[PDB]
This record gives sequence, structure tokens and C-alpha cells, in this order.
Amino acid sequence: VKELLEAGVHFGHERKRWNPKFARYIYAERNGIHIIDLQKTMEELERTFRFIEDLAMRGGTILFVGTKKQAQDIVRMEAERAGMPYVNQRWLGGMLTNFKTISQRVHRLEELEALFASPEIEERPKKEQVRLKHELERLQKYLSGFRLLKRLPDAIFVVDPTKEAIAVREARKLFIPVIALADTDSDPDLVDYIIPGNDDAIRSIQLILSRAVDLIIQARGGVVEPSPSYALVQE
RNA sequence: GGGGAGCCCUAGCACAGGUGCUGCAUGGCCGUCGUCAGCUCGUGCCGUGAGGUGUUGGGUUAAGUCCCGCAACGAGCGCAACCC
Repeated sequence: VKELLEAGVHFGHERKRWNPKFARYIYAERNGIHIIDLQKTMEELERTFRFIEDLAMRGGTILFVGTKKQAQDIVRMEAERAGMPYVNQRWLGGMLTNFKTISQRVHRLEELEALFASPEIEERPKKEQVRLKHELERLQKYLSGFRLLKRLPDAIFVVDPTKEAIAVREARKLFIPVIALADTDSDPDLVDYIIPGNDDAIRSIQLILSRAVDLIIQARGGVVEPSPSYALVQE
């Protein structure tokens, strides 16, 4: 594992669109692209996985955010393997603040599901049930893994801390351990637990993610196998 | 034999009456923009604050009707809908 498997298919990106201090996490900038100093990546993942396993053996939630299509599908499965609530399709500004309104979005959602199992296949209006199907399906679209997150999650996992600095900014505001990961695109300090590495490599996603997931699984026992991987990665 | 009320009258009397004026005193009714697609609240964010937000962005629809984006997630009177 570690720096070697990382020298297996992924590293640093960003072709000079770089925040200053993320390049303090930089060895060279050859052929245009900066090279992430995976040595300090080992340092980071040390402190990182220290907290990851901390909260894991304690059980205090981590809040998988994924937005870019790639990571997106990927994240869900890993999150669905981890047991942590996530961000599936579209990130919203009412989760990491209006948490209660969205708790009523979940109440609503589960009401819909609870009336899929009610004799509304009998009476009831048909226009009304068209409405039903619509808002049902889209409610699922946004709300999927987040669907089971009551009480605030005391860290996130999250991919690229820039979009998912819309996401960060939220968490960052609320005093919450932004574990979260990207390249020389985002700024350092804004991340709580700074993971320095390419997000543009779907394999980087795969590795960093599933490593962390199976990691908290180890801090809870049961280690199995990373399912989503090399197929979608390159097919 | 005298007086009470139903009662009509003559005088003073309290009084009534006005389709006399002011819609620049008005309710109400209604006409209108015009079936216009608008108007707006909760909570989160943005700004020192007024306030912005949503609802600013693109297709589409009879439509703020529906989908996408998005610092927002909704919700209400209208829209629709139930009445004919």
C-alpha cells in the first residue's frame, strides 16, 4: 500500500492554476503539472487516519461528499460500505445548516415511502399520484445516503474541498473536522484534515476512499473487499 | 249621571321631510390593468446595515406549469385543483 501503490496510478494535478500554499505541498512542477510530495502525503494520511480511526472506534460520523460524476458514484458505494451518510447527486445548502428543515424533508420522504405501502392503490386521485411519483423519485435523487443522518456528523469525508468548499464553508463554519481531499486546486488551511492528492484520477478516488473506508471498518472490525473500482475507472 | 282605550280632528308643541350640494367624508357594490402571473412567509446564507436571497440563471408552458443549474430548503394566497 501507501506511497508505492500511489506511485501505481495517481499523484498531483493542476497545470499552474495553483493556490500558493498548496504548492507548499509540492515536489517539482515538471511538464506543467506540480508533483504532489507523497512523502508529506504519508505524514498527512498518518494524522488523518489517526483521527479517522479515532472517530471510527468511537463511532461519531463522517460525511461523504462527492459531486463530480466520477467520485460521485464511487463515493456512494464506499460510503455504503462504511456505514456513513453521504452526498449522492446534488449538494444542497440546507443540509449543513438547515439540518432540521431537511430532517423534515426526510420526514416527508419517509411519509411518501410509508404511503407506497398504503391502500392508495385504491381510491385517491391519479394526478395526485403522478405528483407523488415525481417528488418521490427526485427526493431520492438528492437525498440518498444523507437519508439516515440525524444529529450533526463530527467530521466529513468529502472529495475536492472547493466545490466541496461550498460544502466545507458550511462545515468549516459549524466547527466540524473537514476530512476531505484534493489537488493544488484548493487552498490548504481551509481543509481541516488536509489530504493532498489528485481528484482527477478516478483511481486516486478509488484508492484513497476505499482505503479510508475499509480503515474505519477495521476500527470496527470486519474488513471485506473494495467493490467499485477499475472497471468504471477506465472502461 | 261622569270618565278610559280602538278613533278622527283643531291650536300650541317635540317634530318629521329633501331623487337639495359635496364619491376630495365614506362603507358597500363594482369597473379596471386582466386570467394580469403575479404577491409572499418561515428557517439558512450573503451585507456594517437598508436589504439582497429564494423568485437572480436556461429551455418550456395557458401559467412562478414543469425540468436543469444555484446559498438555499421549503411553504402560503393566486395558478391548478376539487362544484357545475
